[PDB]
Amino acid sequence: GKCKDGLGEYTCTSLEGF
Amino acid sequence: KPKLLNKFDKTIKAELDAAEKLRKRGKIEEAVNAFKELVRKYPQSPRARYGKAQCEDDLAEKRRSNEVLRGAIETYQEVASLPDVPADLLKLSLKRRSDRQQFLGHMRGSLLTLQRLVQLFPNDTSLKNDLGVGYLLIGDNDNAKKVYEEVLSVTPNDGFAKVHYGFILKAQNKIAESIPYLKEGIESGDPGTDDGRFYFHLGDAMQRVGNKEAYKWYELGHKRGHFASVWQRSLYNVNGLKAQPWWTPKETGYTELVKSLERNWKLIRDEGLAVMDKAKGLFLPEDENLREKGDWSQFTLWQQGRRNENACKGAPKTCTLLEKFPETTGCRRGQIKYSIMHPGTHVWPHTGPTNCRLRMHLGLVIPKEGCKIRCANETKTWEEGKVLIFDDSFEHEVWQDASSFRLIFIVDVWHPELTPQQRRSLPAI
Ligand SMILES: CC(C)(NC(=O)C(=O)O)C(=O)O
Ligand SMILES: [Br-]
Ligand SMILES: [Mn+2]
Repeated sequence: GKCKDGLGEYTCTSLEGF
Repeated sequence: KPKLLNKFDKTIKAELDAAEKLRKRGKIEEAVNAFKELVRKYPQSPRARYGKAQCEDDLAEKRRSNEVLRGAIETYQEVASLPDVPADLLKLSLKRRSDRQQFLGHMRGSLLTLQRLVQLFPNDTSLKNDLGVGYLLIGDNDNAKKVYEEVLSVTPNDGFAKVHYGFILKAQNKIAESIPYLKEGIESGDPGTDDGRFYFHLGDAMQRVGNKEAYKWYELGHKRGHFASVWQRSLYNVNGLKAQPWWTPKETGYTELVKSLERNWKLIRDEGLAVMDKAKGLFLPEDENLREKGDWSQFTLWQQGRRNENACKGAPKTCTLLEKFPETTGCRRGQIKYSIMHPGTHVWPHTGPTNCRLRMHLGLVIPKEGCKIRCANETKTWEEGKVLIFDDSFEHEVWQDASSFRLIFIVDVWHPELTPQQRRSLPAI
């Protein structure tokens, strides 16, 4: 699930590291 | 406070403290191998193993390596392998394991770490909270919900669980039911409840139901640093980028693009029209719950900066024309897409995730009347073959009351003041 036009998901980025 | 020394670890308090010191003074490499010595000579010591893990963690910070952290995570599990681990040390070691599995982006695993933490500590409510979180990171909203239902089942004035229960209800379109949980959670003022998401979505819920001090909430979030302003409510921001609802082609410097869109707009239109006549499934309805009523669908060519090759099959000349403008095709914080909106449609006031992008709309098929978009306080109109621009990080609302369809083409661009470094680096959205 992604944030395209709004902010529905709990987190809109998917962290991967440093 | 915490008691991290079992019976046998106390008889070697000195050694462990010596090595802890080395680590705590900054000598990481010294401490790493001292704890290794402890661990071979004392291969069941839970403190020595926590020592090894903690200094692997500090060294991932030292080097900024995620190798390192990969290793500290198995060592944090190691500590829970051992016999007679004091519960305090147990809780800490596995919590850290989960937290750094999220810092690295491994959510499926963090989920099992946290499930095991809740098994081992069935009366800690914070663990059940942190588990509801781990469920939300993977998008498993049903199970998160249950977790927060248990939590509230047994500590109903827990504000963390309230706000997260609210956020869940809202995301399911339970707008009313979500309002009291969001509000109570926030004012509870507990740890975890001062978060922009909860302000953002409580306000949206009110605007939807017709309650007026939604704006209440928006300005308080402004007070507490979440929102750049009351109208501009994005949350994945780069502070100090010029913020204004409406820009002109000149103001963005992307003028070659605007020109290539306006000059070639009939090509773009006609490819969309073909996709609507012979390939209408490529147009997919909006699944972000932004509509009061109506029919709205989107045919997406670029998302997060990756071209959709099957998608460009149906708009090849358009995709080919855009390839020559990386300021949109590599906007990993935006998209390029056809957007069809039919009559009877109202889009709730809302806000995009990010002030990192500007949004360009090229009029393809625009009726004489019916079709309008407010951003901030200024309401505007599309025009066939022309481009509008705005910061969808601001509040904006749309209506479609015409007697036939309305096709526009959306092209997102990096905000102009953003470095090539910021452009290559920012995590995609
Ligand atoms: C005009 C509308 C709903 N677009 C937005 O709201 C946006 O781009 O953020 C659209 O029809 O596509
Ligand atoms: Br031992
Ligand atoms: Mn919008």
